[PDB]
Amino acid sequence: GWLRKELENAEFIPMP
Amino acid sequence: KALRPDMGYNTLANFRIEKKIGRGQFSEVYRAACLLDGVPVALKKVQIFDLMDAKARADCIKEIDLLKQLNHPNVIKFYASFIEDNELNIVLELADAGDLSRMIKHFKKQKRLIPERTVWKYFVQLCSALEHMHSRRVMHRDIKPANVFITATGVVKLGDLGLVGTPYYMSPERIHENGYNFKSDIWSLGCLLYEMAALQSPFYGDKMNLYSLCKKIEQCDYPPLPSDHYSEELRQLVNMCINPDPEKRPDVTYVYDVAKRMHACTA
Repeated sequence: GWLRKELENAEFIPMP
Repeated sequence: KALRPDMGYNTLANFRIEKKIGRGQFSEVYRAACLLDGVPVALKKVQIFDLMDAKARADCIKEIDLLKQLNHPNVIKFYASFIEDNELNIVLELADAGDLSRMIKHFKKQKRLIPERTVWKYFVQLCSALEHMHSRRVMHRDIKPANVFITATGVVKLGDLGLVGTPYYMSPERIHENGYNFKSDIWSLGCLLYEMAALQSPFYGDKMNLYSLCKKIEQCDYPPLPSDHYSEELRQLVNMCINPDPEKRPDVTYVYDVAKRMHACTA
């Protein structure tokens, strides 16, 4: 359950 | 074999081996159901007579004796440990809800970095678990994301079900065959912190091999983390942990005090 909440309640940071 | 409620968690007869979940050099971990209450548990069967000699067996039972005494909300709890069917059977707390390895690969697949706020939320718990072990004179001996379990409620649980064929995080003391010490767990902890922020091990390579690996460790050659996304406190802590000399690495209390302070202000 924790992973669905962690991805949704987290800032979208990109990778070069 | 029939049930015995008198014995409780201290007999195999009161458990139903559901599935295997881990395999080590001397043991095998299982998912089982405690027939008494219906609560599921992890069941570790260590082959102390068949796979080990007198010395290793003596050391093993001494290690379990100290481990069964540990009690921390962030450390997988030992319920029982008894000798039955020519093995040492340990009844452990079960954590099937996932881990940090799964979390990292998920963010990697979603091409996203783990926010620093999140990094500290799990990391502070991992330091808490390790501070407890070290304070009771106990080494983990294998800190890697797959051993850092996460319950559905978001709670961290430090456990152990673990051309290369070496540990997950190769250390200078392994290259020098010097042996594992409390400061060896600090190296692993610094590597894990880096891996949370980089989504890869500090010594990972697209085409990684033993020669290149040893060269990288000797020089402490890891790509630095993006300062735009990760603070100087996070980067300094990784830097003081990933140090060749075990004696120059900080103790867990220090790492733990930094994580408590960092978690407090990033949240």
